[PDB]
Amino acid sequence: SPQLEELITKVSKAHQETFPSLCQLGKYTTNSSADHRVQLDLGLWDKFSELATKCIIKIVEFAKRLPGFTGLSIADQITLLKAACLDILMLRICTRYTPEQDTMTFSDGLTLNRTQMHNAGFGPLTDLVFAFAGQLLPLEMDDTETGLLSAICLICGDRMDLEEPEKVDKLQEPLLEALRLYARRRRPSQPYMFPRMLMKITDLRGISTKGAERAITLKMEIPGPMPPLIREMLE
Ligand SMILES: CCCCCCCCCCCCO[C@H]1O[C@H](CO)[C@@H](O[C@H]2O[C@H](CO)[C@@H](O)[C@H](O)[C@H]2O)[C@H](O)[C@H]1O
Ligand SMILES: CC1(C)CCC(C)(C)c2cc(/C(=N/O)c3ccc4cc(C(=O)O)ccc4c3)ccc21
Repeated sequence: SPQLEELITKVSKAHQETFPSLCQLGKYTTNSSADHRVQLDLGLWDKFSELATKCIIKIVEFAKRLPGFTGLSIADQITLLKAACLDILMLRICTRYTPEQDTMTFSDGLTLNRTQMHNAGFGPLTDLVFAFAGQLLPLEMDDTETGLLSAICLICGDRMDLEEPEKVDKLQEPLLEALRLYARRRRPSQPYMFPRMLMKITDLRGISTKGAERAITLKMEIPGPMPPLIREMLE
């Protein structure tokens, strides 16, 4: 119980210090390809891919702040990050959804409308990602819950090629305990919030599967290779 409370605060702070909240960021816009969908706008892809690389690095930084993660083998650390990074990217961008304006906001404040998200690279995946974001809103998750859910997504023992899956399982246990404790304490009249949050992990895995399929077609549309940390994530 004191150790669990410290875990909650450590994970929450790790998330916040690697992921500014929508409220914190000074939004700015772009007028590129803003009113009609096109196969790909290469100026938007260049900016989007740069922001994706930066957030991958931030997710690695987050991961290394999770209690016990750096006690896993370096191979297992890398396997877990490769398996979960796109899931966590998807959760992160969808927490930055502003429904009144139909926009998502990146960590430098760049705020793209739905058509621009399409044109930056999401392409035919755009509306499914926005629908996931829309169905995240009624859970009204806070930053602590987003951070814990992210940690649960990452630290999971089912990933292929783990050396020490039991060790990974044991690290996940307190994160699950922490999320349930926190969520019920914050909103005791809404006891389905914890199971709803865990079911979002399945949704995220589905959308990340679709994102990996989109990466294959996108590669045929861009003038060079994808950035190297994106390629690490996709392998
Ligand atoms: C999921 C696919 C990835 C698989 C795992 C492999 C990725 C490994 C990433 C390690 C990143 C290297 O980290 C090293 O270089 C980064 C880039 O110059 C630095 O990153 C630093 O600057 C970045 C801006 O560029 C900031 O967002 C980081 O917060 C800051 O720490 C690190 O402080 C340094 O520790
Ligand atoms: C593999 C590749 C390149 C191509 C396929 C698609 C388009 C599905 C894709 C999507 C993402 C992505 N999906 O949400 C994402 C991107 C930037 C993000 C930036 C931030 C941020 O600044 O705080 C937060 C979340 C982000 C989340 C990343 C890579 C890719």
